[PDB]
Amino acid sequence: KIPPRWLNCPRRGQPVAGRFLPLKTMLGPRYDSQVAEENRFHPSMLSNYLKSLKVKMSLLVDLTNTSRFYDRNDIEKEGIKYIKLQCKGHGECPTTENTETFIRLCERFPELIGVHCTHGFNRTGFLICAFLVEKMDWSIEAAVATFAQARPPGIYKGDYLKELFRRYGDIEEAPPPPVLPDWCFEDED
Ligand SMILES: [Mg+2]
Repeated sequence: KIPPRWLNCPRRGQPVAGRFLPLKTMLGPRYDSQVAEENRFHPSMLSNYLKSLKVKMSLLVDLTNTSRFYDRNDIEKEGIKYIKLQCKGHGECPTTENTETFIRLCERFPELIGVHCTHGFNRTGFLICAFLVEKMDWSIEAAVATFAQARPPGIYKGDYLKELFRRYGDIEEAPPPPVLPDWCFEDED
């Protein structure tokens, strides 16, 4: 079954720090019977969009911990490096080891780096913000606020925002999660 709350979720955010492109997961043709034409997001749609702008993606980081959504060969056949980066499960935010893995990988790679989880907000924003602070010397306040504007409403799990502030700023200054837009729950019933 297609993931819940995916049909209404924007396919991509604006690029962050001129380097990262936040995305929801693509869904290959295997799901076309569950997804109307106007809502599809096959891997070909992403590479065709980049080609239309004469932009290359150097690497696509998949944070979903699954191979059921789409075929990684649809990305690699276009010359984009593909990495499946396993993140801590059980709803927990990425560990320090996961953030180090992410940083080690992205620092080797102008071209964009695509980053996606299932929906493109929490694991995706967490790792992008961690990279911006540890490698690009941004403040965590700036990283979180920029991700929220680029991919609204940004990270929305309160524990993720608190853990970023614990690692990189003052935990007492962590913002509460944003109020969510009405599209988030259109499919609940
Ligand atoms: Mg195919």
